[PDB]
Amino acid sequence: GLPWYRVHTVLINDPGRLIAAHLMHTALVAGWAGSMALYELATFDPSDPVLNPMWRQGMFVLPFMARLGVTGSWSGWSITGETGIDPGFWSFEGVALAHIVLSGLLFLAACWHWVYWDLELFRDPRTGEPALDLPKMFGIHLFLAGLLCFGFGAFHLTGLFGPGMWVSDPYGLTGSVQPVAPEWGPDGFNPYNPGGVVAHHIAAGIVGIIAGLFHILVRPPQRLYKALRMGNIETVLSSSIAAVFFAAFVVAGTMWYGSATTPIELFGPTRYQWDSSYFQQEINRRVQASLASGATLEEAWSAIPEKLAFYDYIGNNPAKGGLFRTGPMNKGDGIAQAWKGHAVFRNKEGEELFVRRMPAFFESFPVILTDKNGVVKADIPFRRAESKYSFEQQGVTVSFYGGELNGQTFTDPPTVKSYARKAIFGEIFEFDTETLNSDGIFRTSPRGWFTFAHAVFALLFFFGHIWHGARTLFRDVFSGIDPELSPEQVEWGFYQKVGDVTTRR
Amino acid sequence: EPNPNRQPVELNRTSLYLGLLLILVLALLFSSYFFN
Amino acid sequence: SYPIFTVRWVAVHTLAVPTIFFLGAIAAMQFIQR
Amino acid sequence: GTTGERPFSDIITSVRYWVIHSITIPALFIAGWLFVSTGLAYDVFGTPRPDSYYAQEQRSIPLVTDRFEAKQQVETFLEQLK
Amino acid sequence: ARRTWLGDILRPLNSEYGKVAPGWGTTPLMAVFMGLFLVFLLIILEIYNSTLILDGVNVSWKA
Amino acid sequence: DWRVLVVLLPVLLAAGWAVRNILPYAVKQVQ
Amino acid sequence: PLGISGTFNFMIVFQAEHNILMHPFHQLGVAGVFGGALFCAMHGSLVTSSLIRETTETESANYGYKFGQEEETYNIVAAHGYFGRLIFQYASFNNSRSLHFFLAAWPVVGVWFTA
Amino acid sequence: TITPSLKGFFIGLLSGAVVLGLTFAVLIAISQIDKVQRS
Amino acid sequence: MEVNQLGLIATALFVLVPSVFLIILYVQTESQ
Amino acid sequence: MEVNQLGLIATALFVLVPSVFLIILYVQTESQQ
Amino acid sequence: METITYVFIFACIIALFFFAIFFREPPRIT
Amino acid sequence: RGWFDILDDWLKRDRFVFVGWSGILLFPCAYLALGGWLTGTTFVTSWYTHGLASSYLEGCNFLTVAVSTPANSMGHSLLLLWGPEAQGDFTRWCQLGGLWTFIALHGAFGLIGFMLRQFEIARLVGVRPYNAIAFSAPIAVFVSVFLIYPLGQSSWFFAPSFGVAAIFRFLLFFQGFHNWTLNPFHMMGVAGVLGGALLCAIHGATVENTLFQDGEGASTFRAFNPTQAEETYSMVTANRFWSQIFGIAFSNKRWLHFFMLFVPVTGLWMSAIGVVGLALNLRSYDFISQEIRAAEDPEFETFYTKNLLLNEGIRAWMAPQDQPHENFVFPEEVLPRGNAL
Amino acid sequence: DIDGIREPVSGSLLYGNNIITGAVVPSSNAIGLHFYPIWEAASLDEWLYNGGPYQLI
Ligand code: CLA
Ligand code: CLA
Ligand code: CLA
Ligand code: CLA
Ligand code: CLA
Ligand SMILES: CC1=C(/C=C/C(C)=C/C=C/C(C)=C/C=C/C=C(C)/C=C/C=C(C)/C=C/C2=C(C)CCCC2(C)C)C(C)(C)CCC1
Ligand SMILES: CC1=C(/C=C/C(C)=C/C=C/C(C)=C/C=C/C=C(C)/C=C/C=C(C)/C=C/C2=C(C)CCCC2(C)C)C(C)(C)CCC1
Ligand SMILES: CCCCCCCCCCCCCCCCCC(=O)O
Ligand SMILES: CCCCCCCCCCCCCCCCCC(=O)O
Ligand SMILES: [Fe+2]
Repeated sequence: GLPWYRVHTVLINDPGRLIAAHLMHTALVAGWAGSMALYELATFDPSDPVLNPMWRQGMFVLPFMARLGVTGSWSGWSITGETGIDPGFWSFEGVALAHIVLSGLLFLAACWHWVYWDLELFRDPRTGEPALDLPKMFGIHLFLAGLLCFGFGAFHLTGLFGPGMWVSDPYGLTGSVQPVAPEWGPDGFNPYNPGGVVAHHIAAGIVGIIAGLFHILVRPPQRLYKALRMGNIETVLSSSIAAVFFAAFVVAGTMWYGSATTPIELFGPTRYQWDSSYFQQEINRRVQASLASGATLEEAWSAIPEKLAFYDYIGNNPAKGGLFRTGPMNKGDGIAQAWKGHAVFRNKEGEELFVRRMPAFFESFPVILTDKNGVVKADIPFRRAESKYSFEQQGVTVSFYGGELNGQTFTDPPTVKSYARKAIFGEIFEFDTETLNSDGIFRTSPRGWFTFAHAVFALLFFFGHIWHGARTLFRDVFSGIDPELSPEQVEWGFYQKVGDVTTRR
Repeated sequence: EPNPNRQPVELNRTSLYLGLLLILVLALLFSSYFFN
Repeated sequence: SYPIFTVRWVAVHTLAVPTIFFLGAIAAMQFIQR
Repeated sequence: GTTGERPFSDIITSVRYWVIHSITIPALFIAGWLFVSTGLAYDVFGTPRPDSYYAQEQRSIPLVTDRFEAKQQVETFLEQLK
Repeated sequence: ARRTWLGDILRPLNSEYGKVAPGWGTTPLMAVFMGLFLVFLLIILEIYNSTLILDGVNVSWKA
Repeated sequence: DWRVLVVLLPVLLAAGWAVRNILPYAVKQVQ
Repeated sequence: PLGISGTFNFMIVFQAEHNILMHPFHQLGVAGVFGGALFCAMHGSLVTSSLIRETTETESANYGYKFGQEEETYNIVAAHGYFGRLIFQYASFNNSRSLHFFLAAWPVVGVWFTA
Repeated sequence: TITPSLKGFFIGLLSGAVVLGLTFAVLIAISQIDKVQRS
Repeated sequence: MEVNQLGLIATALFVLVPSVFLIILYVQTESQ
Repeated sequence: MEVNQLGLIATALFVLVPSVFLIILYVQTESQQ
Repeated sequence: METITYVFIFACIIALFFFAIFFREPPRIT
Repeated sequence: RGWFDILDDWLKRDRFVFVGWSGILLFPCAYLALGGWLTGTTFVTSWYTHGLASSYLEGCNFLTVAVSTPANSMGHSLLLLWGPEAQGDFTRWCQLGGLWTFIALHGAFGLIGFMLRQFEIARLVGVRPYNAIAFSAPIAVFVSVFLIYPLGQSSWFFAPSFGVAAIFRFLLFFQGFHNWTLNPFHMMGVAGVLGGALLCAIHGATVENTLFQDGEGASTFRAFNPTQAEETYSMVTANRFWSQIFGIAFSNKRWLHFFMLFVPVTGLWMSAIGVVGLALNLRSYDFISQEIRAAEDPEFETFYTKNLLLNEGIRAWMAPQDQPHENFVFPEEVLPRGNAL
Repeated sequence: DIDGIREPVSGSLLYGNNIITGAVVPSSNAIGLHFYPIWEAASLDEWLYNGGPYQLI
């Protein structure tokens, strides 16, 4: 009978049961979304959006509800910290319940369409055979996609009739859902301009409405119809897969690099913010300004928001994880409790020293301190017998400004060393390692896991495009080549054009 | 009014052996990483 | 009665004439002293 | 079969072939030799001569460190060799 | 086969199986739009790549 | 540049030499 | 060592003390096994590409071959006609015995050099 | 407002068009002269 | 050794679920 | 709640092993008919 | 538990070897 | 008979080197990738991007020449010749790494054209396109290693450079930084490549040693006619031999040759997936249970802990020279070293 | 004690290994190329410590 890898081909000439199979898949996907959200709701801790945001907690679908405006729970908390809010039906719980109900209704529709497969709508009036007019279906479905895309941009994103979308400042400190006006200028194409997302959907939606109308009304030319086997539904599978892996590579890209649609308060920082010391420069800028206004070192560093220091820490860098280090980031370094303050290192000569930071490539990294000029002035040596730069020799001390340790100074070498070992990770934080039995090993964030899964799925779907693209164009020889194939066709010299039997001699 | 498109499926004994071998060897490979 | 200029002719010469030029360049390099 | 071109064994044993390529091959070889001996290849590609890797008393490498100022950086390294 | 009220209403939308415009039809017009789209995707990519830099377009989180 | 013409000189010679030795048989290549 | 990670330790220490990557016999061993995998795929795909139609599309094409049958199940002239055009006509085998001897010789000689 | 890189973008766009245009010009011409015979 | 506790069930189902699938297909092939 | 961890594997196999047995027997019955 | 799991899987494979060899579908000249 | 059909006739003429529509993409890009590599390894330096010599002109040999990746300060720039970094200056383009993206991008499109060629030729000749399908694994490998991997890292600097010894450096980097030998996707890739070499050698040897005597000469190659209908070796005797030598044997000639396609193709695909992981540093670097025990128990040692100590040596001893843009200054006293060495 | 420096390397599943890290460990460097059958050991315990099984295998 059929090989195990071909069981689903019985749907190829059965549009009714193909719809049933497609309904069942949709019911399965919507059920997953509902289930996933309920599981995240049962485990999410909303009590600290500063040091314990969703992306430290392994939340995966929670940020996608929050991105488009679902921000609060029926139990009265919102992910922006406000207590005593009333979100109405469209809470996290309401969204989940809505997907569960949707799943069960699609399940019943699937049953009906599987039993009543022999609908006259699916049979060609001329020939009585099952037939689908795929050029016209594409026109209908394209028209609908355009309407939905326009409507989503014109109403939901603008706030004309809808909540808007997540927007934030450049350092992810003050995000919230806000209506967004379209940016129609050249900056609309800047992936970091959220106005471009609105304009895109308005414009593209209209183009889709128009193209949809064209494809409902104008038949494909005979040349293109034959070239692309438009009477064979597998040609659609082949091009649909191609479009889908194209989309998958794009979302993997924008998740890894960042854009207005992948904000850092929902998915965590990018690795490039660590590479360019993006948060550290902004922190330094604010410290400089306060010292200008005649603030003390203690006052200037105390003015730094804990949320901003927390971004300047390599444990939030998504390129620090491992493929089999599972779970939330809190399972690794622990649940962050407080900023300890900014550590300043000085040698016996009073000169300020700076710990060289760990680059994301390195699982481990030595502890090296340089001066403003980059001259090495202290380190923790491996071989002790000929060391010149040890902390004991150089009289290294550490003082904290801001945070919990504000105004403290440690001079004993063991303590100064353990703080220097943390400063290679950036700002130093207090962590609760007990609650989750954390093991001390960095994990990646949802941005990392999203990017990995979608880059991998995209690559596999390329193979699916190639496979179904070949079965479309080579359907005539799928079961083998012609048993009476002539050597004249395949040997050289007989035909002036390869394959064309009319070009003899 | 039965559906004309139904087909029997087959798996011969050799394919069972090959398939069982694939699964067991894949389990033997990844189990260390699952336990971590 | 064979053609002298064919697609084949262009193909073999697109490779061959740069190759000999490069061999001469590399040969001369064996005499560069520092 | 044959797709219509002259056989290769035919061409290379032919006198007309060697007449033509007794000149072209050595000429191309000489042109390449000259390309390096005139020093031209250094200037086309920007490859350091043995004396222009470092300035006389410097031990650091002229690494480009800016994306858009890059061409500018290389030219400044080059003028410090004078 | 089986007739339904909904089937009858939708029936015209699934009735022109295999009907084609003669010859090349709108193929030249499609090629124009494809070429336009190519150039437009090129601009989007090169902006994101910082290979094409436009006044007032600062491809950075600071935006 | 004087280095550009010395490098090209044997190439131009080798090109003109082959064209003069095949010109009858190439002109005969017709249509 | 007789272990998975032990093999890796052996390989790393070997590179340290012999620079095996820069040794031409190992470079020949890599051509041997890369080449063998390449030619394994080539030969598999070319014979598979020219199987003679013997089955319908609801059955495995493998049922087109019966254990012990006298005739071949693929058209080597078709495979040569495809592969000769993919490269050029003489880069392709038309002698099955020459082709299969090549399949044996390349990885075997390669792995002799790496051993 | 044309930037230096926008001018570079157009340079490469027109460079691409010429290279592609010359290619299909040569090939169409050759295809017209050296035709295939059908009896 | 302090291993991941869910690794046992993950390994167990990794084996059982695809294995049972094959066995089901094979036994029904034999009985027809 | 501090539940017995093996309770999960015990439960899963308790469901899976006899259920799979029945499914095997049923499907090969159907392909006889 | 992990030691038992590794050995269990290994032992199933050896059992599969036995059936694959001694209880194969016999190749028949057909 | 429009101009399109006339162009189609000439493109598909049976000539010594078949062209086709796919030839329009394949030949320009393949020739320029090839020629770009030869040009760079002969004449072009890596001094300004890497601090390295890399051409014959500088005194390198075939093993040490490379077209090296651009500097890390270029990020993922396309490095167009007319783009904002080189600004049309060919000499500066070469010095900044432009030949690397030049080879990598023309090479990607050349690979596309080669696969389209396999489809085109298979369709004209009337054979199934399984060979085009097999070629997706080299494409998977090329895209994952040369494009996806550096796109997830900081810049093109960290992609493989195009050279023999440069690729060896890549190998060792992946051991010391990614612990890539421990990765099960690479382990499946290894199995597929060595298993493909195994299948290649065992199948060729089996056929050569179960041949029928179809001639009288001692060289057996002449006793084969490509148009003969009959098998040239004995499947029945081959099967009995391996059944009694090894326990099992192939009995289906079609399954055998499909298996030879499947094994190495699947192997390369699996290894590609593991490299996509490494783009994000999602390594299989450690075993957590081993680290917890080792940290508490100074007498616990396995080949896993021994290999990490090696990785730590690779990283610290090779990083300052391998990533010169970082300006790593590691004093001698911090370099990890065992006794005496 | 693979390296003959009294630093035993654990290779077996029961002593904390998994499939990927486990190994039969080569025999002691103190033995060099000397033949070390079971019957040259004073006891099985000695033979195990010094890597006897590797030679036998
Ligand atoms: C004023 C009108 C307007 C405005 C302001 C926008 C604004 C935008 N559009 Mg939209 N667009 C419009 C009209 C408009 N659009 C119209 C009328 C259409 C036609 C219907 C489109 C069609 C369109 C498409 C098809 C896409 C956009 C995208 C975008 C975004 C670009 C920024 C970005 O993240 O790119 C990021 C995307 C790119 C830089 C391009 C990716 C190209 C890569 C190189 C392809 C690689 C393919 C290859 C197989 C993969 C190889 C893998 C290997 C290299 C790793 C932005 C929101 C892009 C988007 O949504 O991005 C999130 C996008 O893909 N637009
Ligand atoms: C009935 C309508 C409806 C509504 C309002 C929602 C709303 C929501 N869903 Mg649910 N969903 C629905 C139906 C719905 N869903 C159905 C039917 C399914 C089953 C398939 C799901 C399955 C599902 C999953 C699996 C998940 C959600 C999630 C979500 C949330 C985020 C949505 C998001 O980011 O989308 C993003 C959507 C897109 C980016 C659309 C992609 C558009 C591409 C570009 C298509 C391009 C092709 C097109 C033809 C081109 C046109 C060309 C142009 C010119 C017009 C949000 C609360 C997420 C969540 O939080 O779950 C808890 C989530 O993970 N949904
Ligand atoms: C797009 C898919 C996607 C992504 C990106 C995420 C991402 C995330 N999830 Mg979610 N999840 C998903 C789908 C996804 N999930 C689905 C479909 C389910 C239903 C099962 C869940 C159920 C779920 C739970 C129950 C939990 C998460 C959690 C998490 C987080 C940690 C994940 C982790 O540790 O990974 C571990 C990943 C791996 C170890 C990778 C495994 C891949 C192996 C190697 C299999 C492939 C081998 C294969 C057999 C090869 C065969 C080869 C053959 C051809 C020969 C992270 C934010 C956790 C969290 O923190 O929640 C709060 C959590 O507890 N998720
Ligand atoms: C929209 C996506 C899509 C759709 C609708 C199809 C549909 C089809 N495929 Mg294609 N295919 C796709 C994507 C898709 N494919 C991709 C991405 C790949 C590359 C990996 C392939 C590779 C492929 C091959 C190589 C073959 C097909 C075949 C088939 C046909 C029979 C499938 C069957 O019976 O499976 C039955 C499958 C099973 C009984 C079990 C498969 C279990 C898999 C291996 C793991 C379990 C997955 C799990 C549920 C996770 C869900 C996936 C989700 C996360 C994305 C059918 C028309 C076959 C064909 O052409 O027949 C003529 C065939 O030979 N497909
Ligand atoms: C198959 C041919 C081919 C292909 C695919 C490529 C591809 C590429 N080359 Mg290469 N190149 C080629 C041949 C080719 N080249 C040849 C023959 C030469 C020798 C002169 C070169 C010399 C060369 C150099 C020196 C460089 C490249 C570069 C590049 C890259 C950037 C190109 C770019 O941005 O184009 C932009 C141009 C276009 C996309 C063409 C646009 C086409 C028109 C304008 C569309 C207009 C629409 C119109 C209305 C529709 C009409 C419809 C019709 C029916 C009439 C890219 C990877 C660059 C590179 O590698 O950088 C790292 C680079 O520096 N190429
Ligand atoms: C009937 C009904 C109802 C109900 C409903 C329900 C109850 C539903 C549910 C549903 C659900 C509850 C569903 C779910 C689903 C799920 C899913 C679908 C899953 C999937 C998964 C997967 C697929 C996975 C995979 C994987 C793994 C495992 C590992 C890793 C990798 C991956 C991810 C691939 C109501 C009352 C409403 C109405 C009326 C009727
Ligand atoms: C990049 C570029 C380009 C292109 C270029 C080209 C196209 C080039 C070519 C080039 C070439 C094309 C070259 C070649 C060379 C070659 C050579 C250099 C060879 C050598 C060889 C040898 C040495 C061999 C020998 C041997 C051995 C070793 C062993 C065995 C035996 C024999 C004899 C085989 C252009 C213009 C667009 C502009 C832009 C840039
Ligand atoms: C109860 C408090 C909030 C008020 C409810 C708002 C009304 C519900 C709006 C939900 C969004 C629906 C638009 C999604 C697309 C609709 C068309 C469709 O796809 O079927
Ligand atoms: C600011 C820029 C200054 C301009 C300097 C001139 C550089 C232009 C050289 C471009 C040569 C053609 C390369 C691209 C042609 C191929 C593109 C394609 O075929 O798709
Ligand atoms: Fe064979």
